[PDB]
This record gives sequence, structure tokens and C-alpha cells, in this order.
Amino acid sequence: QVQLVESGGGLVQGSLRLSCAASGHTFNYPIMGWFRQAPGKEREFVGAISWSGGSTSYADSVKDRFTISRDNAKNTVYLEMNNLKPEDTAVYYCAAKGRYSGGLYYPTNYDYWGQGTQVTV
Amino acid sequence: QVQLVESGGGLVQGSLRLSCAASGHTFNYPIMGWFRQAPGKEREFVGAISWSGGSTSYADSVKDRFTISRDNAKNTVYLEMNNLKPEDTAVYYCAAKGRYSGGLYYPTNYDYWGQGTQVTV
Amino acid sequence: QVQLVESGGGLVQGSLRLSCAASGHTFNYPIMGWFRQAPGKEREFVGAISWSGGSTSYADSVKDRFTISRDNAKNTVYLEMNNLKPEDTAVYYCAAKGRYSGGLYYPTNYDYWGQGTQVTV
Amino acid sequence: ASIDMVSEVNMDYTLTMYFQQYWRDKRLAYSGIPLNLTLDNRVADQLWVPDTYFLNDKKSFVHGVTVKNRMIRLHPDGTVLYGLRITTTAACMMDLRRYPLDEQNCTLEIESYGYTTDDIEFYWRGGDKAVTGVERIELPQFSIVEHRLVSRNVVFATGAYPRLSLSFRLKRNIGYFILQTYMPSILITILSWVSFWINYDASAARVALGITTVLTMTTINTHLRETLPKIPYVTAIDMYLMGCFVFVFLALLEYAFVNYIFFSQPARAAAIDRWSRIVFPFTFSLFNLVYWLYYV
Amino acid sequence: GNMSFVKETVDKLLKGYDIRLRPDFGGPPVCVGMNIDIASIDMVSEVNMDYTLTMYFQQYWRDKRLAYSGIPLNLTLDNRVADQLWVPDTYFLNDKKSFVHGVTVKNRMIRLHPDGTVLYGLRITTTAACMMDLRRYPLDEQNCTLEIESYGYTTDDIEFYWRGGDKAVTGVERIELPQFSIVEHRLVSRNVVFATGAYPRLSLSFRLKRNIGYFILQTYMPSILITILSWVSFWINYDASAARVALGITTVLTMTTINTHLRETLPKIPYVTAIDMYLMGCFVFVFLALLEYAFVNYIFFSQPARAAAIDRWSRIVFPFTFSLFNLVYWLYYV
Amino acid sequence: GNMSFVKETVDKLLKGYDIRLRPDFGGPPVCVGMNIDIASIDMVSEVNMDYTLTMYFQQYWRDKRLAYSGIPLNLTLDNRVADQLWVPDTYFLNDKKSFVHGVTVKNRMIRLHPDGTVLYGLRITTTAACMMDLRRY
Ligand SMILES: *[C@@H]1O[C@H](CO)[C@@H](O[C@@H]2O[C@H](CO)[C@@H](O[C@@H]3O[C@H](CO[C@H]4O[C@H](CO)[C@@H](O)[C@H](O)[C@@H]4O)[C@@H](O)[C@H](O[C@H]4O[C@H](CO)[C@@H](O)[C@H](O)[C@@H]4O)[C@@H]3O)[C@H](O)[C@H]2NC(C)=O)[C@H](O)[C@H]1NC(C)=O
Ligand SMILES: *[C@@H]1O[C@H](CO)[C@@H](O[C@@H]2O[C@H](CO)[C@@H](O[C@@H]3O[C@H](CO[C@H]4O[C@H](CO)[C@@H](O)[C@H](O)[C@@H]4O)[C@@H](O)[C@H](O[C@H]4O[C@H](CO)[C@@H](O)[C@H](O)[C@@H]4O)[C@@H]3O)[C@H](O)[C@H]2NC(C)=O)[C@H](O)[C@H]1NC(C)=O
Ligand SMILES: *[C@@H]1O[C@H](CO)[C@@H](O[C@@H]2O[C@H](CO)[C@@H](O)[C@H](O)[C@H]2NC(C)=O)[C@H](O)[C@H]1NC(C)=O
Ligand SMILES: *[C@@H]1O[C@H](CO)[C@@H](O[C@@H]2O[C@H](CO)[C@@H](O)[C@H](O)[C@H]2NC(C)=O)[C@H](O)[C@H]1NC(C)=O
Ligand SMILES: *[C@@H]1O[C@H](CO)[C@@H](O[C@@H]2O[C@H](CO)[C@@H](O)[C@H](O)[C@H]2NC(C)=O)[C@H](O)[C@H]1NC(C)=O
Ligand SMILES: CCOC(=O)c1cncn1[C@H](C)c1ccccc1
Ligand SMILES: CCOC(=O)c1cncn1[C@H](C)c1ccccc1
Ligand SMILES: CCCCCCCCCCCCCCCC
Ligand SMILES: CCCCCCCCCCCCCCCC
Ligand SMILES: CCCCCCCCCC
Ligand SMILES: CCCCCCCCCC
Ligand SMILES: CCCCCCCCCC
Ligand SMILES: CCCCCCCCCC
Ligand SMILES: CCCCCCCCCC
Ligand SMILES: CCCCCCCCCC
Ligand SMILES: CCCCCCCCCC
Ligand SMILES: CCCCCCCCCC
Ligand SMILES: NCCc1c[nH]cn1
Ligand SMILES: NCCc1c[nH]cn1
Ligand SMILES: [Cl-]
Ligand SMILES: [Cl-]
Ligand SMILES: [Cl-]
Ligand SMILES: [Cl-]
Repeated sequence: QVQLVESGGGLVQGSLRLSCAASGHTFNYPIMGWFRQAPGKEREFVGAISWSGGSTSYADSVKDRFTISRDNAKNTVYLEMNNLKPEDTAVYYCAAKGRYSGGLYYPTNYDYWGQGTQVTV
Repeated sequence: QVQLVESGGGLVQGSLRLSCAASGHTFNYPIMGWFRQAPGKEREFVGAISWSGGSTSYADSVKDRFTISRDNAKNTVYLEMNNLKPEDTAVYYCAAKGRYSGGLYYPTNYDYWGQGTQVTV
Repeated sequence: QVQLVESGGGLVQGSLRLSCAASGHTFNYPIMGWFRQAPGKEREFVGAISWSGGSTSYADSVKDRFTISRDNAKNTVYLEMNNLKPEDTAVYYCAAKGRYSGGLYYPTNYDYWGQGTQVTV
Repeated sequence: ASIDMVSEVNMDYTLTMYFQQYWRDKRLAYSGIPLNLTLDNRVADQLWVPDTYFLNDKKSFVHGVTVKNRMIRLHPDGTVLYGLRITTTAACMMDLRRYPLDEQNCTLEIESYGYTTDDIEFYWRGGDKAVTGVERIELPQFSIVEHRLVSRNVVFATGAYPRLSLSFRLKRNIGYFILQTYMPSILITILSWVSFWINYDASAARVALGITTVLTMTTINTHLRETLPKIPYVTAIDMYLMGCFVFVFLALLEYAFVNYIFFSQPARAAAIDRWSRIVFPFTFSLFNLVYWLYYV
Repeated sequence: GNMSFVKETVDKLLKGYDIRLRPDFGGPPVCVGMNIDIASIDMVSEVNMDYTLTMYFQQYWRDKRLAYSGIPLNLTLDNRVADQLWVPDTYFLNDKKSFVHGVTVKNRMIRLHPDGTVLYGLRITTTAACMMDLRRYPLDEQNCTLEIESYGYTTDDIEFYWRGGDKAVTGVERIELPQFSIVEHRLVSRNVVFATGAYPRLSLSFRLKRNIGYFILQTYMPSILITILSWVSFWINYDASAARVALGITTVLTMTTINTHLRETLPKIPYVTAIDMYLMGCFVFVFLALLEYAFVNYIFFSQPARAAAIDRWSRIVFPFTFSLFNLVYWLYYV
Repeated sequence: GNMSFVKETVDKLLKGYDIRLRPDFGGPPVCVGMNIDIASIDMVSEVNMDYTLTMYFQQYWRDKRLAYSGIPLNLTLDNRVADQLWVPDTYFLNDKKSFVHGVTVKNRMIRLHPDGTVLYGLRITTTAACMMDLRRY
């Protein structure tokens, strides 16, 4: 039972910081994942972070542009979206994956989904 | 070698509390079971409780109506018969099951049988 | 990541001491090896030493003539070339071998190569 | 059948069970016999059986005496029942932040090894009644609060796989820790206060009470730390022992303060001992009240 | 759809198939692609200088003897068919003891594709050697590796590659070690030469940063507080000889207990670790505190003013010099 | 090049081959050459007076029953062929417990040469006794 609230999207023409705040049984869900859904297209992996260790992974598209990290004190994960492009125009969602729930890349492996911030540039 | 005495049946039109008091080698018989036998029909499982842990099980018929618990100080188990019905009209028996004696549901797995309180509504 | 600098070659007609000084991650590369390349011929094993233990090996040609040892304080290995011959005329190279990297004798098993001192007699 | 062990050190538990699989193979349908055919176990080597595995197991075997502990029962329509008796040691990552007032969720994950959801689908046969014998679990140190059965599909690069999960919630029993951790620490703390009724001229006596109470706390901790993983965070029991340690250390410093002033200021020295006798028991009572409300 | 037709197709593939001969025997090398999905690292042992790794090990290669037509499906076959095929002779060169998981069947997968591509999967637990440099322990970084090699086939017969390149190993984020974090992983391919020939090698390596927190709470903080306890002696009157030598003895002797406990879970290495340097420092402090009493004891009859001065100085100098000791140590090692 | 031709050659070698009989049975002794490549010594135990050794153990011998013509190659065969050949009955006389490594296959090599020379390799871990004189320990 995890609850996820995300903030820091908005509209820009530039560096940005999305954040994702968790609460509840986060021990059973050690991984947080960022997805994005463009109009028409399927839901797409951006990156993921372990709560414990900070072990990080990224899609190729956002590799050496976006950076994810967290702080366990606030129970918060953040996507720092630097060097933005007009391809980066989608409903960005935050999600939690269980310990034995499969590969990082596949959205149906994730259980608790945030609301979804729209981002246009 | 276990002895079982049950009380708190009687006749009503309502909430009721049957009790079942054990004495002897109760360590070898970790489970207590409640059965009921209607006139004509075969002896039927109601529910069962572990002495140690209080791990409980119920038949579907009495699920979210009857509640069993115990106290190890008095060596007593009780069936709290709430939300009674005219289907609940049978000789209610208490029984003890050995550690390796099989499935909960099967009366021939149980060794020490109480006297049997008649209950009519 | 190992760096290797060798010195004490030169031209003579006699006893000589080549040295080989290491710096960096020498724990991952427990073996240092001496090779020599004559003009035209393939690169040829001379001898090798473990940093820890001083366990030594030599080619037959230089057996009971050349002697290798080291000091772990300076991170230095030395080839003491005694009883020299006109066959001993080659570019002498120093090299480091990884823990699981194969047989001592084979130059392609070695990763970090020194500059290579020319020696003529 | 049993949960034999739970290990905090190895973060695993050992489970022994009768694992039954049912499926229909119409190649094995038979006519003219109104019986179910129970066949000798060795026929299992001549049939297709599912490639089921335990995804969080560390080491598992099928019991072998007096024969391989294994059952095949055919039914006329080609339904196969296949039974196995399995012992499995399975991983249980444990959150020990509230240990020993902790609750653990220990799981068994069941998956198809090679066949995707195109080829195979899993279900709990009998739904929420598909796992039995939870009442047979007799762990001295734990009670089973609840069990749950879950079905999902899981995606890897190689495809989508059926998954079943059994999970238990395990409440650790406090009683062992009261008698062999909390009560020792309380009484060593009380022993430290005996020093406040000893005359301040008995320097050896009072520093001996201080030393022996400070040093026995260390022994409690060492013993407890001997059966636990090397976790990098503080547990609930460590917070209790650190509290007790601060109390027994301050009792010894109180003697050093009295010792330092009693020559020049024998009245103030006497006042500090006379206050300590009330203030240390009272403040340890408050410490216990705050701790036990936070963690129970 | 037709099971008899598939049975016919599969029976045809294995008819006259020689398991003794690799694909393209006598011709170019068979190329074997490798994926790993890490399930877990269960243990790291300093005592045994090894770690335990559980993983899904996938091998891909083409065997044109197993090419099939008229079926637009990939054929997943029951695991037991692996005994009727050639498979690569892959082994873990730094393993100490390894098994393929066995319940409810051998944990093993074969998938054929129409062009003769075989996918072969295994679930393996392996205990693997990790020579550890403990000179900075417990503020150490270790490089733990898994070396993958062909046992018998040289690079004439077989070539290895990471299938998907730098994406070929997955599940590194699943590693949950209490005492460690994974900083980085790397994938390496090389050829290795022995007397018997040149062999393909793949290496997976991890960099493991040890977490300090356990050692603060159960090693460094005990040693600091036993050192502080030793200074209580400087506020006790010099006439309390029993009291002050008792504080000295009990602080000197508890340091030994810290060390013994720590040395109980470590190899018998012949060099000094970082933690040993800390404890030796603390030991010198607690031993000198006791000698200070012997110096005071020796002079206080004849020279009660000098004796009082030495206690009064010690109260400032021992805390200050221990603070400096800590500053130098923690800057050198962090 | 021709896999059917090699299959024919190999099948011919094993046709009527008796694993019960050593090479040159009833004649001069078979000469077995041994190489070892040490992988590791993992442990030395004073308590158990033993040590643990992991190694590549190579045996060479000639079996003229396995001589082949018309192929200028050495034939490396899949490990499972070892069960169809005679191999020497070599053992470690001071071992306490030993195994041949088993993942991903039995760690074992056969290489034939045209003249009938067999190379047979095994990766072995062995715990071996070491009576220790601890008088100067
Ligand atoms: C121990 O800890 C584990 C975590 O590791 C807990 O596991 C989770 O438990 C919950 C139930 O408590 C599981 O939730 C259920 O998941 C089902 C499967 O969902 C996936 O798959 C289907 C397709 O098969 C997809 O449609 C779906 O989107 C998911 O991808 C759902 O079908 C369930 O839904 C039903 O219940 C919910 C209410 O719970 C309703 O809202 C729905 O309408 C519906 O009726 C349900 O959501 C969850 O999957 C488990 N997670 C993991 C990682 O396994 C254990 O519960 C816990 N055990 C104990 C004893 O505490
Ligand atoms: C843990 O510790 C181990 C040491 O035990 C480290 O391993 C070494 O890692 C480096 C990379 O960091 C490896 O270097 C690379 O080796 C490749 C293979 O080289 C050999 O084989 C080829 C033929 O296959 C020959 O051509 C070559 O001469 C060698 O004999 C090279 O192909 C790589 O080259 C590429 O990168 C370099 C820059 O790094 C460029 O300059 C080149 O142009 C090229 O693009 C590269 O050199 C090295 O082989 C490893 N050593 C061992 C002993 O295995 C781990 O890196 C370390 N792990 C972690 C996580 O820290
Ligand atoms: C063979 O086994 C089947 C399956 O266990 C038996 O059928 C069940 O019988 C019980 C009553 O005894 C019913 O409650 C179930 O609904 C039946 N299931 C099915 C799928 O038929 C069957 O009785 C056995 N056959 C013989 C001849 O013994
Ligand atoms: C059989 O398996 C192959 C290999 O995994 C499948 O082919 C891949 O299909 C995906 C799309 O689904 C492509 O991205 C890859 O490039 C394909 N690889 C190759 C080498 O063809 C194929 O779809 C499967 N066949 C059937 C009939 O299921
Ligand atoms: C087969 O193996 C043999 C034996 O290892 C190889 O012969 C050796 O070849 C090297 C040169 O490469 C010589 O130094 C040795 O003296 C040879 N030994 C013998 C007994 O002949 C041979 O090259 C290999 N054959 C093929 C066709 O690869
Ligand atoms: C003031 C804080 O110091 C201490 O608690 C302290 C210092 N030496 C020992 N201890 C205690 C026994 C302890 C150590 C580790 C974990 C739990 C408890
Ligand atoms: C002055 C140096 O002596 C000591 O440190 C010394 C003497 N007896 C015990 N110790 C300490 C506890 C120690 C021993 C070994 C390793 C680390 C620390
Ligand atoms: C079921 C929950 C367990 C609670 C255990 C409470 C033990 C605390 C005892 C408090 C000790 C006070 C010492 C006396 C000082 C006057
Ligand atoms: C993250 C790095 C760990 C650093 C730990 C530092 C602990 C050192 C404490 C110093 C103790 C001084 C004693 C007081 C003397 C006045
Ligand atoms: C923390 C060092 C020990 C201090 C002892 C307290 C004595 C009283 C000082 C006035
Ligand atoms: C645990 C013992 C507490 C005793 C308090 C002393 C009070 C004395 C008042 C005269
Ligand atoms: C006077 C000592 C009080 C100790 C605390 C009682 C236990 C509280 C449990 C909720
Ligand atoms: C994690 C914080 C725990 C707080 C309760 C411990 C007792 C403190 C009393 C002052
Ligand atoms: C190293 C032996 C012990 C010496 C004690 C110091 C006393 C003071 C001497 C003047
Ligand atoms: C750790 C305690 C340090 C106290 C220093 C004493 C200074 C006293 C000055 C009058
Ligand atoms: C006064 C005590 C100072 C102790 C050292 C602080 C830690 C330094 C980490 C770089
Ligand atoms: C290897 C040398 C380590 C030096 C730091 C230890 C502290 C010494 C302070 C005097
Ligand atoms: N049953 C899927 C096995 C697996 C896990 N990871 C990769 N393959
Ligand atoms: N794969 C080569 C095995 C080996 C190592 N040493 C000798 N042979
Ligand atoms: Cl297993
Ligand atoms: Cl005295
Ligand atoms: Cl093995
Ligand atoms: Cl043996």
C-alpha cells in the first residue's frame, strides 16, 4: 500500500525538476520508475531508481540528459529534466515496482501509479 | 489424554457464546475444532482454532457470523454464535486434533469429542 | 589502471640492473612480466614476478643468468641482467597481468605495457 | 507441512509442503474404466509436466525416502493430478528497523520457467481456499497473522510469464526478548543506582558499581548482535540499549562530580547524591514510558 | 496446431543429429551471445573471500541443423530435450561451487526459432572467489568479478559476445546487500591464451562500496566512549588509588574485547587494516591515561602541587589530542 | 568441412570400441603424461590438517583405436564422449573429498589428434590431507 504524489512539471520554452513523493509500505516496493505517455503512443520507460543504494537506470533517449535521484528522509524521488527537446512532450507518470515483479522496462510490472503531470515545450 | 466440557447452548429466538474447556495433554493436540450434526445429516465442520497463535478457520456458512477464540490460562475455547438462523439447528460438538492428524475439515481426524450441546432457534 | 616506467638499460660491452616502477591499481594486476623483442622476431617472455610473495619464473635462455625481484614500498620491480651475451639484444618491455588473465608466457594476456628500453651489447 | 526455521542472519526461512498441480492432457484421456488411475511415481518421467519453479528459493529438494515423494493420478477425461513433497529455503528480505517488535512479510513466488502466458496459465485451484495447513505452522518466535494469495503476469525480455504468490505476515513474539534482553538491561540500570546510597568516601566501591554496570551493557549488546545480520541502521532494541547505556554512564559521571567537590563543598555533594536517588529512577521510568508507547 | 505434424518436424530435426559435433564443425566458429539477469547477491564473505550470486544465464547461438519450415512459431520445448542437443561448454572460471536449480524440474529452457537460432536458459547459483584488499577496511571498495569461459573449445571453434552489448546484464538494481552498495558494473570481452590454445572470455565486474553505518554503531562509537571513560579518572581524587587504577584497567581491557570481536569475522591477513589503526590509537590513549596515574601516584607525596597540575592539564590535553587524532584519521580515510 | 563425413569418421572410431580394455591391452604399458595448471589454493586448515586446491588436470595418452585419416584437424568433441572412451583410473591418494566442477556442463575436455593421441582435461577441486609439524608454529 503505497501513495505517490508528483509535482514540478508546468510549461516552459531550459532545466526543470519533476519530483515524486511516496508514503506507506515502501520496503516491499524497493524501485521507483518514471514513465511518459505521448498522445497516441504506448506508455514508455524513462528511468528508475532504488530507494536503498540509489542504483539508477535510463532509457537511451534520455541518457546523458535527464538525471533521477531521491532522499529517503522525505520519501521523495526527483526527475531532473535538463537539455529538453520537443520530443519530450508527454504525460509523465511515477510508479512503484515490487521486489520480484520482473524487468524494469515494462509498465505492467508496476503497481502504484501517480496522477500524471502533463509537460509541453 | 484430553478431556473436553462444553457449555452455553440453550434455547433462544440474538447473540450467544458457546464455550469448550480442555484439560490434560493439550500440547500433543494443538488444534480445537467445532462441529455440528443436524438430525439425519452427516457431522459438519464449523471452525477450528490453534491453542498457540490463535490461527482460526471457518466453514463458508458461518463465515462473517460466528467467531471462535480461546484463553490458554483457563484452557478454554469459545464459539461466539452471532446473527443466528433456523439453519443453525444441530448438536454442536467440540473436538481435539493431533499434530500430524490430517486436514481440519474431516471429523474422523479428531480424537477427543465433547458431550454435544443441542441448540434450537 | 596501472602506469609503468622502466629505466637502467643503456649500452655496455658485464652486470646490469633494469628497473620497472608501477603506480595505480596494482592489486588487480598481481603479476609483473618482462618481455624482449629482437628486430624481426616475435615478442618473447623473459620472466615474471608476483608483487605479493615474490614467486618468480624465467625463460630457459635466461635461467641461471638473469634475476628478477621487487620492493612493494616503492612499487618497483627490477631485472638484474648478469652474464650478458650478444643474443640478449632487443627492446625490453615491462607489463602487468590481471588475476584471471591466463598463462604467464603469452604477451597478449598482459594489459599495461611500459615504453620499452633498447639494449645492445 | 511446516515452517521449520526463520533466519534473520541469512534472511531466509525453510518451508516444507505438498505441492499439487492439476491440468488437462487429452492425450491421457481413457475410456472403459470408471476409476481414477493412481500410477507408480516413476511414470512421471514418461509424461509432460509443467516447468514450475520457486523464484525466491535459495535451495530446494523433493523428498526421497522411501521413494521420490511424488504422485500421479489420471482421471478419464485426461485430467492429471501431480503431487510433490518439497522442502525449500526461500529468501525473506526483512525490515529490522522495529526489531524485535517487527512484522515481516515472507513470500513464496511460483513461476513458469520457460513457458510464457501463450503456452501456460496458472491459477489457485479453489481460489482463496487453495492453500491449507497454515494453522499447522508452529514457530516458537512467531505467529502467522494473515496469509494472502495473488495471481499476476510478469514481463521479462523473453516474454510474459504467469506468477502466483503466497504470502504470510509474521508477528515476532516479544516474550523471549523481555526475559533475555529487556529485563537484564533494566536490572543492570537499577544496580547502577545502588551507588547513590553508598557513602562518597567509598571511592573504590562506587567506581566498581559504575564500571561493572557500564561494561555489562556491552555484553548484552554483543550477545544480541551475534545472531543478526550486519545491517547499517539502528534497530528498536539498539535504541533501548543506548538509552540504558547513557543512564549507567551518567551514574558513574555523577560519582566523578561528587568526588570532585566533596572536600570543599560536602553539603552540595550530599545534596547531589540525595537528588540522584529520585531523579535517575524517575527519568528512567519516563524513558521507558516514551519508548514502549512509540514501539507498541 | 497439428501436434503430430510438430512431433514429425521435431523428430526430423533430431534424426541423425550428432551431439558430439558443434554447429558448423570444421568451419567458422559458432558465435554464442550471452545475457545475464541477476536475481540476487545473497552473501559476501570476507572470511572466505567469496560471494554468492544467483542468476538467469541465457545463451543464444545458431545451429542450422535445427532450422525448421512450415511452422510460423517459436518452439519452446520441454527442458529434457537439452540432453539431445549440442550446447556450449561454458563455465565460471572463478567459481568455487555452483549448481543449476532443480525444483520442480531442472531450471532450464530451450526455445528454437525457424532459422535454427537456439535460446538456452539456466538458473544458476554460484559461489565465486573475490580476493579482497582489506587495507582500508571498513572504508574499502571491492571489485568482485564473474569470469565466463569456454572449457574445451578454442577461438577457432567458438566466440563469445555480450548480447545487447552494455545492456546484456540486467537486474543490478535488484541486488540488496545490507552491508554494500553497487557503485558501478562493467562488461568486458577478451581472448585468453593457455598452452592448450586461445579461449574466449567474458567478464562481468561490480564495484562494491561497503556501508560505514554498522561499524560506527558497533565498533567506532564503543571505542570512542571507552576512551572518554578513561578520562573520568582525571577528575577523581589522586588518593582514590583503587578507583583510578580500576578505571584504567577496565578501559585498557575493554579495547581488547572490541578488537577480539572484530577479528572474529575476518581472514588472518598479515597487514594492518584501517579499523586496526583506529583501535591501536584508542589503545595508546587509554594506556597513557593509566600511566598518567602512575606518574601522579609516584610524585604526589613529595610534590603535591606538581601532581595536582598534571591532573588539571590532563583534563584538557587528552580530549584535545584525541580530537586531533580523530580529525587526522577521518580525513585520511574518508 | 563436411559434418556428415566427420560424423562417419567418429562413428567408425567408436564402432566395436571396448571401454573395458585399456589401449594396447595385454601388450606394453600405456604411457600417461600429466599436466596440472593450478587455479588456486583456497584454504589451509591447521584444525583439519588439510588444504583445498582447484586445478586443471590434463592427461595425455595414445589410443591407436582412435587414430583417424583424411582430416588434417585436431577433433575437439563434446564432453559427453568421455563416457564412450577408456580413460585412466587416476586418483588422488591423499584427498579427503574431491569433485569435478559441474556448471554449466561437467568441466571436462576431450581432444583427439590424427595419430590417436587423446588429451583429456578435468577441472577438479580437492581437499587434501597435510600433516603439519606445529612445533615451531
Ligand atoms: C506481502 O507483500 C506483497 C508485496 O510484495 C503484497 O502483494 C501485493 O498484494 C496485492 C493485494 O493485497 C496485489 O494486488 C492485486 O493484484 C492483482 C494482480 O494485478 C496485476 O495483474 C493484473 C493481471 O493479472 C492486472 O490487471 C493489474 O493491473 C496488475 O498488473 C489484481 O488483480 C488485484 O485486483 C483486485 O483487487 C483490488 C483491491 O486490492 C481492486 O481494486 C481490483 O478491482 C481487483 O478486484 C489486486 O490489485 C499486488 O499485485 C501484490 N504485489 C506484488 C508485488 O505481488 C502482499 O499482499 C503482502 N502479503 C501480505 C500477507 O501482507
Ligand atoms: C575490475 O577489475 C578488472 C581487472 O581485473 C577490470 O578489468 C579490465 O577492464 C578494462 C576496461 O575498464 C579492460 O580493458 C578493455 O579490454 C578490451 C580487451 O582487451 C584485450 O583483448 C583485445 C582482443 O579481444 C586486444 O585487442 C587487446 O589488446 C587486449 O589484449 C579492449 O578491447 C578495450 O579497449 C577499448 O577501450 C579502451 C579504453 O578503455 C580504448 O583505448 C580502446 O581503443 C578500445 O576502445 C579495453 O582496453 C581490461 O581488459 C580488463 N582487464 C582484465 C584483466 O579483465 C574491470 O574493469 C574492473 N571493473 C570495475 C567495475 O571496476
Ligand atoms: C476421480 O476423480 C475426480 C476428480 O477428483 C472425482 O470427481 C469429483 O467427485 C466429487 C464427488 O466425489 C465431486 O464433488 C467433484 O465435482 C468431482 N469432480 C469432477 C471434475 O468430476 C471422481 O469421483 C473420481 N472418479 C472415480 C471413478 O473415482
Ligand atoms: C521468435 O523469436 C524471435 C527472436 O526472439 C522473434 O523475432 C524478434 O521479434 C521482435 C518483434 O517481436 C523484433 O524486435 C526482433 O528484431 C526479432 N528478431 C529476429 C532475429 O527475428 C519472433 O517474433 C518470434 N517468432 C514467432 C513466430 O513468435
Ligand atoms: C593437433 O595437436 C597437436 C598436438 O598438440 C599439434 O602438434 C604440435 O604442434 C606444435 C606447433 O603448432 C609443435 O610445437 C608440436 O611439436 C606438435 N606436436 C605433435 C606431437 O605433433 C598439431 O598442430 C595440431 N593439429 C592440427 C591439425 O591442428
Ligand atoms: C551513548 C551511546 O553509546 C552506547 O550506547 C554504547 C557505547 N558502547 C557501548 N554502547 C552500547 C552498549 C551499545 C552499542 C551499540 C549498539 C547498542 C548499544
Ligand atoms: C600500542 C599498540 O597496542 C595495541 O594496540 C594493543 C595491545 N593489546 C591490544 N591492543 C589493541 C586492542 C589492538 C591489538 C591488535 C590490533 C588492533 C588493536
Ligand atoms: C507487551 C509490551 C512489553 C512492555 C514491557 C515493559 C517493561 C518496562 C519496565 C519499566 C522499568 C522501570 C524501572 C523502575 C524505576 C523506578
Ligand atoms: C561519514 C564518515 C564517518 C565519520 C565518523 C566520525 C566520528 C568521530 C568522533 C570524534 C570523537 C571525539 C571525542 C570528543 C573529545 C572532546
Ligand atoms: C567527559 C569527561 C569526564 C568528565 C567528568 C566530570 C567531572 C565533573 C566536572 C566539574
Ligand atoms: C528505585 C528506588 C527509588 C527510591 C527513591 C528514594 C526517595 C527517598 C525519599 C526520602
Ligand atoms: C513506570 C514504568 C512504565 C513502563 C512502560 C509500560 C509499558 C507500556 C506499554 C504500552
Ligand atoms: C526513532 C526514534 C525513537 C524514539 C523513542 C526512544 C526513546 C527516547 C526517549 C527520550
Ligand atoms: C613503561 C613502564 C611503566 C612506567 C610507569 C611510569 C611512572 C613514572 C616514572 C617517573
Ligand atoms: C571532554 C571533556 C573536556 C573538559 C575540559 C575541561 C576544562 C576545564 C577548564 C576550567
Ligand atoms: C572534534 C571531533 C572531530 C572528528 C572528525 C570529523 C569527521 C571528518 C570526516 C571527513
Ligand atoms: C597508514 C597511515 C595512517 C595514518 C592515519 C592514522 C592517524 C594518525 C594520527 C597521529
Ligand atoms: N520465467 C522467466 C525466467 C527469467 C527471469 N529473467 C529472465 N528470464
Ligand atoms: N578454457 C581453458 C582451460 C584451461 C585453463 N588452463 C588450462 N586449460
Ligand atoms: Cl533448488
Ligand atoms: Cl580500597
Ligand atoms: Cl561447480
Ligand atoms: Cl573424492
